Amino acid sequence: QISVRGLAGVENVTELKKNFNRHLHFTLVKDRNVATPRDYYFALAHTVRDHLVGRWIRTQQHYYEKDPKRIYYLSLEFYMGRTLQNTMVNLALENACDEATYQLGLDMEELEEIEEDAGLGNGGLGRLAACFLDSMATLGLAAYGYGIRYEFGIFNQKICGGWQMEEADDWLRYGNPWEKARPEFTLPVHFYGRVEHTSQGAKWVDTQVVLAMPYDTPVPGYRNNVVNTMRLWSAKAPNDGYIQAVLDRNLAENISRVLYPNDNFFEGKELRLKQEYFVVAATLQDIIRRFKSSTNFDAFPDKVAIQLNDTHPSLAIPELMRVLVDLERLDWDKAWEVTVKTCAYTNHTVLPEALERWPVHLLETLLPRHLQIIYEINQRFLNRVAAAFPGDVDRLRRMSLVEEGAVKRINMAHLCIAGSHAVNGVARIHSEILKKTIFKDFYELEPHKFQNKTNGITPRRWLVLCNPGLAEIIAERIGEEYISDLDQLRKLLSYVDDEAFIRDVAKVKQENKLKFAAYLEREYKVHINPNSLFDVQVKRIHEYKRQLLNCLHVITLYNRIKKEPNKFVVPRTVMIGGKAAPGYHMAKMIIKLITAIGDVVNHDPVVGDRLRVIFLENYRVSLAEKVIPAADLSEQISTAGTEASGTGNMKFMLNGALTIGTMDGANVEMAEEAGEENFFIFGMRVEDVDRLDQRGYNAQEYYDRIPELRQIIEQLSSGFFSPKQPDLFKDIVNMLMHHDRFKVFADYEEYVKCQERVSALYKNPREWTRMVIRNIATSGKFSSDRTIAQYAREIWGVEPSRQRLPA
Amino acid sequence: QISVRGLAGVENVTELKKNFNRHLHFTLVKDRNVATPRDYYFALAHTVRDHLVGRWIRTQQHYYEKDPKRIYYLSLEFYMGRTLQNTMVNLALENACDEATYQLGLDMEELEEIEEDAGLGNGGLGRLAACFLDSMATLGLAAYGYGIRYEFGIFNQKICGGWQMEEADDWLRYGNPWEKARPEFTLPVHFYGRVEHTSQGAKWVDTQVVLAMPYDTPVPGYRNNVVNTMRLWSAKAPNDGYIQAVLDRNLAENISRVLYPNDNFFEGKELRLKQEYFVVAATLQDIIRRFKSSTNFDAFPDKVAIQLNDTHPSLAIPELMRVLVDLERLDWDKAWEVTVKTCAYTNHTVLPEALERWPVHLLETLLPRHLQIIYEINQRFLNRVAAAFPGDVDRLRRMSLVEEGAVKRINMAHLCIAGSHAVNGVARIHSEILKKTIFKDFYELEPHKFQNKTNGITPRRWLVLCNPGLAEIIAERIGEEYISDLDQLRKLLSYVDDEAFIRDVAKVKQENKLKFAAYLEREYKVHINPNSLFDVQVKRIHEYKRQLLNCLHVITLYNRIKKEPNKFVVPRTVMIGGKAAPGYHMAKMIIKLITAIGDVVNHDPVVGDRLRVIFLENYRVSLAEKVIPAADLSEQISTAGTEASGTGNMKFMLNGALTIGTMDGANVEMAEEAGEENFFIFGMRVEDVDRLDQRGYNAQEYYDRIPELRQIIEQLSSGFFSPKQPDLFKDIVNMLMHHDRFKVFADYEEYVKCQERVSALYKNPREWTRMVIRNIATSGKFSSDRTIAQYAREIWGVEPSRQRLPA
Ligand SMILES: CC(C)c1ccc(/C=C/C(=O)N[C@@H]2O[C@H](CO)[C@@H](O)[C@H](O)[C@H]2O)cc1
Ligand SMILES: CC(C)c1ccc(/C=C/C(=O)N[C@@H]2O[C@H](CO)[C@@H](O)[C@H](O)[C@H]2O)cc1
Repeated sequence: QISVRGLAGVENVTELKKNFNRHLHFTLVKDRNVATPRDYYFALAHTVRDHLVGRWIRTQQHYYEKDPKRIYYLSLEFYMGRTLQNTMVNLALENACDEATYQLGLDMEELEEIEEDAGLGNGGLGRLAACFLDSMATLGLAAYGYGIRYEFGIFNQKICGGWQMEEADDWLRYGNPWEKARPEFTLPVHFYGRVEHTSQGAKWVDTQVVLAMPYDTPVPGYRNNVVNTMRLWSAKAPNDGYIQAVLDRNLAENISRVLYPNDNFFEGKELRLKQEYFVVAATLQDIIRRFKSSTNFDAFPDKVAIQLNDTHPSLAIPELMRVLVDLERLDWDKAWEVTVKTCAYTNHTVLPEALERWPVHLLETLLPRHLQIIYEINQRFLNRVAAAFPGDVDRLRRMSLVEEGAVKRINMAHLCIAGSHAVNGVARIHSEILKKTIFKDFYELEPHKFQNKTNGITPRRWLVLCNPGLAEIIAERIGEEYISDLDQLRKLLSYVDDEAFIRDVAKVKQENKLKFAAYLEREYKVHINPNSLFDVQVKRIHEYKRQLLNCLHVITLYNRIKKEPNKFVVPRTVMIGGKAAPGYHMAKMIIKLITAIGDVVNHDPVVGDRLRVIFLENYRVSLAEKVIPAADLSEQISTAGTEASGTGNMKFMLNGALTIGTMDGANVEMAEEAGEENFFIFGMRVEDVDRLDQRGYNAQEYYDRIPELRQIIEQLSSGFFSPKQPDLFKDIVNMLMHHDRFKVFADYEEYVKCQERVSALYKNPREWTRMVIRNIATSGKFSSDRTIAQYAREIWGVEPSRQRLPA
Repeated sequence: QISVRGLAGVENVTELKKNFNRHLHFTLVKDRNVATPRDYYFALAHTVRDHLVGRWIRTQQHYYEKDPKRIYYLSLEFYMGRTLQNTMVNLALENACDEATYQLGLDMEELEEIEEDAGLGNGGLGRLAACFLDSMATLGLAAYGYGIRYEFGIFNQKICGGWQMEEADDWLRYGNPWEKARPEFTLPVHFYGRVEHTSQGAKWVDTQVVLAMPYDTPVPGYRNNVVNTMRLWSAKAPNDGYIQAVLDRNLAENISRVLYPNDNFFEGKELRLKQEYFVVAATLQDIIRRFKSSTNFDAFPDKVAIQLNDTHPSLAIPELMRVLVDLERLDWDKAWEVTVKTCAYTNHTVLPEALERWPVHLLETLLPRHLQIIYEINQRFLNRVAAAFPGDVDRLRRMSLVEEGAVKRINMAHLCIAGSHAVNGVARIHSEILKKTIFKDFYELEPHKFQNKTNGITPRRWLVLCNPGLAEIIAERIGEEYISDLDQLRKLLSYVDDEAFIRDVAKVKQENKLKFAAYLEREYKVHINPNSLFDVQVKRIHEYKRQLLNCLHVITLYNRIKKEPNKFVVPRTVMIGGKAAPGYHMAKMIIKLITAIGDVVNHDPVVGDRLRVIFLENYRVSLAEKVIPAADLSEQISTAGTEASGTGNMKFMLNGALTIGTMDGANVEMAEEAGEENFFIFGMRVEDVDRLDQRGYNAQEYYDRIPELRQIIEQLSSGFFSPKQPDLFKDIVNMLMHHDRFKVFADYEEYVKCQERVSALYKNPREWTRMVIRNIATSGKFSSDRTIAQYAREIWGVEPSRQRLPA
């Protein structure tokens, strides 16, 4: 149908059809009369997967012959989503399969909806890992993603009475056709035990063994026949009264059972630490095994790069030391040199309560040898600090890996900076904040380590896959090359005054909204006006992201309509979606608030279809792929200085929404690229927030000067939104007035006024769409291909490559 | 090479080769340069499995069209062993695959050795279930095996210091290519809760739900293109603080985790009861679903037969009642009629401590509604007893389902007799003992229910598969038809005086022994004389099977050699193998005794290679397939009246060993079929054992009159076989002298004298082999095909059929 989806040749369609029917028969053990749509999905999945394996096998063969430097991306989170459509897109099979399935009397889009999300992540950090794998494959780097194969990913969110309920994400129930188990590459991981000292050095003994079993998942590059690997570890008990012994195997295997759903607040849970060492221990043995079969570890940094996705795999540093010192018998100073040259650390975390600070007593019991190595690293590091800043005893305690207090803690961020040759933030403003405030001491010691690598998203998933309409009309003007070189989108600037393009861009948006409005009714029984402005905020629920600020605006719009019912206002559908961490009470209250507002606003006949407030249930990658193309307004309204980068922001920009947001994270670079006039900026900058802290933030002040705000607080306090439970939202009002770290009231006025200007622009469709084109045309910088190319050149020391491997 | 293995056509060999290479590439994701032998096995396995599915699909289709009566075989144990060779044999693919693998430069026999045993059973009862499935498929019956998919089958036995160590049988580690998961046929099973009474009857409420997920395994008939199903259930938790909730899913899923390894002694363990209801509950919903889609349950017994393999699935009876009464609203008397007409019960158990007697308090908590139904069944049953035997109050308490005492118990055997239209023993003598003693009262009430169905073994696995040499030389004389009609073996009688046949039969035995003697050295580092008599006892270790009696003979032979070193004796290799239940102390001592005897006898230079005592480690189906063809002497020496039937006895007879044994179980029928002169019978009959009990068994009497026996006991007591621990075997001597339920000393003299006559016959090879031919020629009755044909005609009311389905 559309040209970016590839050719549908007679030969290929014929071949896909018999391979489909073969798998239905031999692999699924069904015939057409008993097969369900799930069976049809699996047959299609197995058919598409057959096209990968040849490429997968010769890609790994290729890396053995040529022996290039290998990139290892260590993360506890890989938020992959669905794999079927992505694989088809990257192999140029999308039309052929659509034609093939159509000729068997099936709708492919219906079969794609049956595939479970691989939700092995929480949000931004996990999804960045997925975009990176796609981009690394596309740029021909010999790159492996390493992580944990959780049996249960992020929980499925269900709303019940406006409250979030969590149920288990049993994503492997029906099987995963994409993974290949490799039980033959199983490796021991050690826990507990104690340290024995001998003449021939230290020895870790009396350990409990857990087995790490790898599962390989293919990662296809975009039309280059490169297929990289993602290797995920699964926990297995070794095989050495009787009944209970066998049942107790579960304790060892619990290590890979479930993803920790907490992305706001650090908790020193033993099981979480086991997960972190597990991934690190098995991965490093795998790395070394591959290096040895290419004794001279001088070359190790020329053949290996290890990227740490935050501090979650920080133990890679002392583990590498342990192996090099205890098992390989290198002297300390030489092992340390190899380690620093090998490792690099990316920070994603601003807020102090999110930083990993492990209690020493935990490391003592579980990883006694790693504690010793950490103490030794700290001592040699602080000696360098003393020598460079003699007398500065304050600097010593601040820079120490060991934090003293009631309970001693290891600061894993300090460990990472010390043992890595490079540390980077994920947006320019974030990288500056790291140098100016939280790692200032470390920056003064080793200024050369600190870099910036502004985040990006993959245009394959986040344009071609989720928005074929938009991808096609762009292709008609400028061709196909933009898909792996997103800077080419700039050529769309010369079409900003083209009447036909303006009409087509606006039509694609209108189609996407119509399709999404129908998804809402069929799957969730809610009706919305498709001619309203689609105002969307989707992301994990945290106070710093300020979903509450959105709520305040929503209530303001409602109150103005009730005050002057017969005045014209731009109709809006306001959609808010996202998961709250299970133990985060305030986040759970905010979700309840949003549904409570919906209960009042959506059933007021004076309002009509001029305002709707919908909470998007179970926000996840596959939902983002649907709602993002349908959005008009992207809400990126975090308190300045709190959102390290953001990545959702970039998804919306690439898909034809305008952004209302603060000068935070990548927003700054987004406005810079598009021009500030094509961006709805508002609120305090970083410097303003700092000025407010010195004086002291008094919320009452804003309550006293702003009557519209006073009315909203009084409605919340007195039960306007909770008639049966008048004091339901007392914690929210109380936090907003006395304990608001994120200064919601301080931005309220500028926010509400900026929102009026959005509505004004939306009243003139032509000028809205022209501003949209200017955003889409300048979104090129935010491709993960650019990001990875900078990591490659400036951190890993490998050159990218767009060239095809033989098919 | 040999003709019974089928044709190796050019077309077929070519086809198997490309399908092999296809699976290696697409399914395993390997190439020839990295593939291990395990990868090669899996490719072969997947190739052979492709030939099954077409037949599997049209077999199930066939049963839907024609709608024949369905046989459901419920067992907690299916001892299947390996599937690859069996499937090849039954599909006539054995030579073709051998030729195909040879042309790819692989040895098929080496690949067969990589397949894990499916050890989902303990011994006789579990293996009988497997033989029955094979025979049911071969006779064209619409038959389904239903059971539990244990993650861990019977433990792998390792000897360490002569002591048994158990380690977990992780048979699914590498995957099972034979099973097809059917997550779409998942069913709820209920536990706990309570009973509510209403106007519309009883209701079971507040239950915990566990999900039962079926896995289907194909069961191919012998060259008839019938492929039946074995459906095994797996436990799954439903999907409805957070971390722990997810980890606690393991508790529900523990139901299908491990096979209870205890086959001697009943233990009222809750988890075991859950296993029993789990299999019964999910299976009966599946049966009913299939019946309803063929409201009139009058026809239920004309379309369904449920066979209970011992009392382990006894709860099928009250569960069927529950469904019929509570959910379908049939009146009690009509539901009861359908239940009795549907169910049938096979007893495998003589010893009282092996009978299931569940504590009432357990049933109360776990299955409250089933307790009520059982009480009601008991009351209506005892009313019939009272009415037929008025005044006999003793009969009432004896026949009751409820046993009174300190703790009340339900007697599941009494439940089964009451709710089944047929009860059978597994050998004629066993079936008579059930009528004369343990179920005498029940026999007097309902004489028509009690039948005999003498056991059998499948000649496919137990001759053609494990003994191709012997199968071939038989085929040369009489043709191929004997393989599915074993009575034809009688035609070998006219070759008892044939010189060439005698030479060939004796040569096959000698080849089998040479092959097995080499297996011992390569895999276990033990050398043996292949010209010795191969004296073999393999079976689970129990006092009633009297491995100790064997030990006493072994020590006697040793002592006679030490006494007159230069006299000639027939050389023997004595092999004893089998597992002991983990908590069975005496069984563990006996294994230690056997290795202790080996430590003395195998390292005495005066003995030479005239006597060897080897303990066969990890006895299991695939080991039985190797050792049985190599045996000369089969030891079946249970105290008369204790071994219900035995089935190993039949395996040895079919494979050219002579039997030394008591008149117990199927031995009686084996001697009858071959003639008593062609059988080494010895010891007390059932009547003699009973005479001894009345007088009282005094072991000291035998110790006083038999000097050779006194010497053996004194050697045991004083530490002759345990120099470092002089009193190691005190429990054994003490049991033998004061607490021997099984009267080992009482048969010693006849046993030792009978063993001398065996040695005498073995000195004349020609006459040994002629006696062997007379055994093999009369082993036809002991085919499971005959057994199943009798179950079919006399219990299930279906006619067998040897006719082929279309290929
Ligand atoms: C509790 C602790 C172990 C923890 C676990 C997960 C997280 C997750 C952090 C995360 O997702 N950070 C986001 O990373 C994105 C990619 O760099 C950024 O766009 C986003 O601004 C940042 O919040 C944080 C702390
Ligand atoms: C502990 C209780 C639940 C229990 C569990 C398993 C068993 C196993 C019994 C068994 O294997 N019996 C054997 O059945 C064979 C086939 O009928 C007979 O040949 C054999 O003589 C009999 O012991 C017994 C009791």
